[PDB]
Formats: sequence, structure tokens, C-alpha cells
Amino acid sequence: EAAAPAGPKEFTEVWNKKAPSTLIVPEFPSNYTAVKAVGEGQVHGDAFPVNFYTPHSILSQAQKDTVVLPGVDGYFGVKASHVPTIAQLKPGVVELHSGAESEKFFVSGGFAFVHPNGVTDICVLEAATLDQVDPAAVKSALAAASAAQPTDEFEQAANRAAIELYSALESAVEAKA
Amino acid sequence: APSGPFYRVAGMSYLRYSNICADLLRNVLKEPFKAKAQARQAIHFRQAPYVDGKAGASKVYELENGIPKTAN
Amino acid sequence: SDKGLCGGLNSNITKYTRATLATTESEGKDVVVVSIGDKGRSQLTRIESQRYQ
Repeated sequence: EAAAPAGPKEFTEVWNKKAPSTLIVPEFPSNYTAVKAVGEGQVHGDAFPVNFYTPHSILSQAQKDTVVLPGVDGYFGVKASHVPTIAQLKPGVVELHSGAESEKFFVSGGFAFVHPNGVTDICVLEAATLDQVDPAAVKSALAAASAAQPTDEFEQAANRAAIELYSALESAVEAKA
Repeated sequence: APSGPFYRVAGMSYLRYSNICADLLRNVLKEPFKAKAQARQAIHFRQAPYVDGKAGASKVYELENGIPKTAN
Repeated sequence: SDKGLCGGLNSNITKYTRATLATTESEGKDVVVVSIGDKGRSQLTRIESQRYQ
């Protein structure tokens, strides 16, 4: 089951069997991360590290005691020593709470990882903050989407993805305080 | 044929599905912010299959409103 | 890169991609070679002509 122990330092010696020595051994994306997953610690009671990430921007690297993530089974909540969870997220609202104050982003859909050391890793593509959404185009966009019933499977996968992002955005723009 | 979610059983990848949900979320922002998110919406590159080491056809991408929603 | 006035960049990883494609295949594997940038195809068919696709 474990018949090939690969790794970054193990790529050093085999590449030192077959490459010219005037090139040094190339670096790896493992070398540029200081936080792993299996190693014990970094929960310290109340606040765990969260990492809300988009491809284009980093939106939080701070510490929260709770995150509310919109999973495909529904809005769950990550407390401090939460179970390790690789959770797919539907279009919904990520609520990062550190106390009374709340930063609530509506996300496009993308995974969230709770790790065996308590660190949460939200990984979405588009993060629309709830105060910058257009409330006049949420209802105009679902109308053509609910009537476009086409004959191809691709747009049927694309229309089903179309209304479910809009419909969870109506319910995320109305009852905000 | 396939087994998986509703995008996977229709011949659509995860990257094509999750960019579509990022495509449609960019459109429903404020125009102070929609024009900013319009910049990362444009796709301009060209790919070319190389069969022999020398030649092949080429396929240019010029889409400004996001990923192709159509079946490719 | 696309443009080629960079000075030891697009051939430096071509030295490294030939050092990796001499490291992995010692067992008869399949390899498809892809380059991004105009200076990648113009220096990968020099070394790897059949697995460039």
C-alpha cells in the first residue's frame, strides 16, 4: 500500500542520480508552506486559523472561533476542534465570526477544508461581499434562466447551475441587517 | 455513461462548472465592482495540438465575458 | 515566456524539464510535453520532439 515513499527530499536523491550537477535540485510548493495538516497544535482553545482564499485575492488569514460554511448538505458551522472535513460548498454565504462583528461573503461555490490540526481552508473562486451585490439583477437573471429549457445536456447542467446560484442570492440579500 | 454530480454526468468538468458559477456571480455586482471583476473575466490565449514535432492546427480564445458555456 | 528578450529564463527550465524527464522515466512511462509561451515550443522540440503534443 505504501510501496513508493515519494516526497520533496526524496526527489533530491534520485534527481542526483540522473541529472547534471550544475543544476541544483529544483524547489517544490511544499517548501513554501509553513503550516501542514497532520502536526499537532494551532487551535489553542477558542480561535483556530481560517484561510478564506480566492484565485485573485486573499480575503482572510486571521483567526476566528467559528466559521459558517454553505455546504452542499447545508450551512454547517466549524467550531474550534472540529472534525476533519473536506466539504464541497454550493453557492451560499460564508460567515466568518470572531465575536459580535460579522464579515459575510456570498461565494460562488468551492471547497472548504477542515484539517486534522484545526485549521480551516475556504477555497472559492468568486467571493461577492453582501454589500456590493446588485439587488436589481438577481431577479431579472433568474427569469430568463427558469424559462430557458433547452435540449442539450450541457446547458441543462449550466441552467441548473444558473438558477441555484441566483436563488441562494435572493435569500442572501433580503433579510440582512 | 459517467457517474458523478450533475455537471460531471453532462460532460462538464469541475473547472468549467465552478467558473460558470463565478461567471454569473460577477455579473450581479455593482458597476463600481462589476467593471473591476470584468478584468479577470477575459480569456485570451491560443492552443495548438502538435502531432509530429513540427506542425498542427491552432485554436484561438478571445472570450471577454467568461468561460465558454457551450458544449466543447 | 512569450517574448524572448528575458535572458536565461526560458532555457533555464528547459534545462530543468530535461533533468526531470531524465529522472521520472526509468521504467517505461508515457509522457506528454506541453509548453506555455512561444519560447517554450521553440526550445522543447529541440530536445523533446516526439512527446511534445
